[PDB]
Amino acid sequence: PLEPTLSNIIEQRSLKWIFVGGKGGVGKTTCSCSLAVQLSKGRESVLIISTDPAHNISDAFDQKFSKVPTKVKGYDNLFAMEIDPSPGIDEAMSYAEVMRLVKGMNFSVVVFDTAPTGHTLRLLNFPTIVERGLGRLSKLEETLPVIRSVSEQFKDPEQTTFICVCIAEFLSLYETERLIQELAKCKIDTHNIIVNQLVFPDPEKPCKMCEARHKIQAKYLDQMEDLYEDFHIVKLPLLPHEVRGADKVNTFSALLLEPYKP
Amino acid sequence: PLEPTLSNIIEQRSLKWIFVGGKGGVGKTTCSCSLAVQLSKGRESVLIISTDPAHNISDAFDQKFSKVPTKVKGYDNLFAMEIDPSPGIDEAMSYAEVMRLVKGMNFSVVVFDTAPTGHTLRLLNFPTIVERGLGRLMQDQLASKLEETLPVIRSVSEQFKDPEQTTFICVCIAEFLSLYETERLIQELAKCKIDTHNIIVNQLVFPDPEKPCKMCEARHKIQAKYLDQMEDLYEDFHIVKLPLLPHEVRGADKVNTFSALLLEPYKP
Amino acid sequence: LPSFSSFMSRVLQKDAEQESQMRAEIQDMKQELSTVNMMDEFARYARLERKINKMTDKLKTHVKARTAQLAKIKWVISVAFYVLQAALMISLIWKYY
Amino acid sequence: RIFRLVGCALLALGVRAFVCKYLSIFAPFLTLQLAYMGLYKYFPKSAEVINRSMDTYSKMGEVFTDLCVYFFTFIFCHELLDYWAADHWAWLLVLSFVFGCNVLRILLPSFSSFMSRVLQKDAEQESQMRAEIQDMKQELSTVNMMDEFARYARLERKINKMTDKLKTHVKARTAQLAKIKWVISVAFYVLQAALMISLIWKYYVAGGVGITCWILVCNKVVAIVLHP
Ligand SMILES: [Zn+2]
Repeated sequence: PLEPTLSNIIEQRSLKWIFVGGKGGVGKTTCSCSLAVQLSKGRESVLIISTDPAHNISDAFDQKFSKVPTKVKGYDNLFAMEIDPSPGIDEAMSYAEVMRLVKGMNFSVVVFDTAPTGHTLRLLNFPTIVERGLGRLSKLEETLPVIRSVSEQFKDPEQTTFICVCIAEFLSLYETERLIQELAKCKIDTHNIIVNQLVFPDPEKPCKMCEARHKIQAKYLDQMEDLYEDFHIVKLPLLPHEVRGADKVNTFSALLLEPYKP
Repeated sequence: PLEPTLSNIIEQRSLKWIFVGGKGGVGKTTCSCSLAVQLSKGRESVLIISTDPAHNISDAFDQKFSKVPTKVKGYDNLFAMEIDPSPGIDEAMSYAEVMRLVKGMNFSVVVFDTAPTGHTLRLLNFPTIVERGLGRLMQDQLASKLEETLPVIRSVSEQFKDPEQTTFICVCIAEFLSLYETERLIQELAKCKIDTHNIIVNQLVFPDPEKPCKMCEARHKIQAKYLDQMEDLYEDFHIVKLPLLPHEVRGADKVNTFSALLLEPYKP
Repeated sequence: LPSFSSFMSRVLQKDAEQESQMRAEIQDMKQELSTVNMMDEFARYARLERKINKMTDKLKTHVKARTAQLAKIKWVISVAFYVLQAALMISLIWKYY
Repeated sequence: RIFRLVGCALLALGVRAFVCKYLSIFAPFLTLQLAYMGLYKYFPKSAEVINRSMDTYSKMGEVFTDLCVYFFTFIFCHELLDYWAADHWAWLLVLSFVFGCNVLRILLPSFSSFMSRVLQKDAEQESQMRAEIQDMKQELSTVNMMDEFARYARLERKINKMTDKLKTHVKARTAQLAKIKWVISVAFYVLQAALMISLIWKYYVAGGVGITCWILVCNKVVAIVLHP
């Protein structure tokens, strides 16, 4: 059945690329920064990269950033960055410049935060196809290796991995199913489905809606287990609206090592 | 501003097809049941249909049904129906069969409960295509069957594109993904030129300070924001909110309470 | 053309049996699916779509490859046709000489 | 592959140099010995019925080229001697003939480009249409969802609308010009067939097949070399 701890993802060196995904009202920025803060301890230096146009990393970390990767206040190895720049050639060259500047820093683990619609690495595969046709008939050559390199980097099931993130609602469940199949189709690897916004009530609260939803969500969570015994599961209870900020991030990330006990 | 009640539907006398749709965990079957129980009162006779595989009508009524209309105890006009089989010629034949039987026996209004995966109105486009083909191809029992379908199919088609006798009720929940879904759905419907005036919402919590519970206000604010941006973006279409019900009563009683709340404007 | 089509079909009967039985069961379980609740059985339901996808895509790509070799047999019969024009050509050649 | 071809080109040059000298009665035998040289050379460098068929077509094409090339070698060592009647003009004229026929089969793209007389008035409109749709989507990109779905959907429906308008316009134009080019193509096509039947009646068996050889076995190769 496995264990509800991300021990595998922490206890591995060969990983260099971690991708977090998932639609719905999910705190993708929160769990991204969470995994990053925990991963940093064991690792040497971690470079967070956003793609969501909401830039919630700024919100959660209370500092301003830009296209330059910079340090992070109140920390030592933490490194942040974000690029909204994430016919068909100038996008590929911008992305090539991005990945070059990445390899220059050569950070051990570059964790991403994909945006609301899909995955950014499905897109990258398009330029090569058209590029080969164009060759059939300069900069494109130089560009080629810096790309085939990361293409192997990604196709490797040992150096990169996916972590989808879901809520306990049937729509999101079916969507995440479709996502997992699309991934396994496109030959990536994956081992992790974080769940999120988990209520945990107790008899001290006589609220009845809190028990109606409780049973519903419970039942769903168990049907969830049945269909994913292969993959790991990460229970992650919903936090009060009380604490928001570094306080939250620290506390929340603490959960990703020991199982939650209410 | 625009009335939060379903007065137009309840009051209109030319309605013949009232579709109900909308993906998610919503109890669309229950909502349609309530709409039917209310519509029957003023009107003469209402015939429900169903297409969902869960046959929720069964658990909601404690009665068995089949492929034939049937009266339900405690009601003199509500008749239940369900169709689990619901080539192309024989598909049209089965659909024409249901249409003729549903419509012939003096039925003023027909209510649908579409399934949560796909859409069957657009189907009619396939027939009319074939019709053009049939004349163009020329220029036994199958020819007679085709003759008995195309006029009927084309006749039943105009009541649907007609914005005064066909009406769609989408239903969504106050959450992003479902909101976006019912958005794309409204847009695709308006593209296919089908009338629509009503967006029921569902599973609405309504807390009070008597409950020191914190999640009941966290979700509350969430629901507020979403419901209000929704109003802003759908001020035209009527919005008729429905409160969440506790789990104590399930059955006719919840049906008649939802019915009352849909008739009269809700206020806690 | 008709004769050759008859022969190809009569050899390809193995394909015409297997593809038939497969799609047949495919719809059998698709209907089964249609009789499966989307709230209390989603797990098994998901196993069923995954099965359908694997079966379909694999045999389908197999079909692409089969039709590829089939169009290669149309190109060898087109070579045969070009040999029949060379034939009638030498026929008029001898009609003269 | 190209090197063996230029090798048979130097073979052709040697054939022009000495075959007409007619040192001995050996023309066809030397033809087929030079052909054996390359035929054998192929092997060092290099189901069952399928393998044969692919080769047969390749060899037939090449031999047909080489064999008539040997005939051209009698047409040039003696053209200079002419300078040292009506027949040599009759050979020269079919050069012009086939230059014209193939510059028109390459002129067909010129008609494609000539469609731009009306495609300019089409392009101005369609291009402005694009300009608006692209800037609208670029501004859309800078919009969030959770707190701005209203504006999101507003722009989405606006774009999608103008978008479908544009697709329809472009499809109509393309699906119109396409038939235009099809018909003008069949038109000049039957006009070159008319020119062929015209020359055929102008020269109204060996001569006809020879003409076909000069107009195809050589010209098509020249075309695949200069404008592949
Ligand atoms: Zn509560």
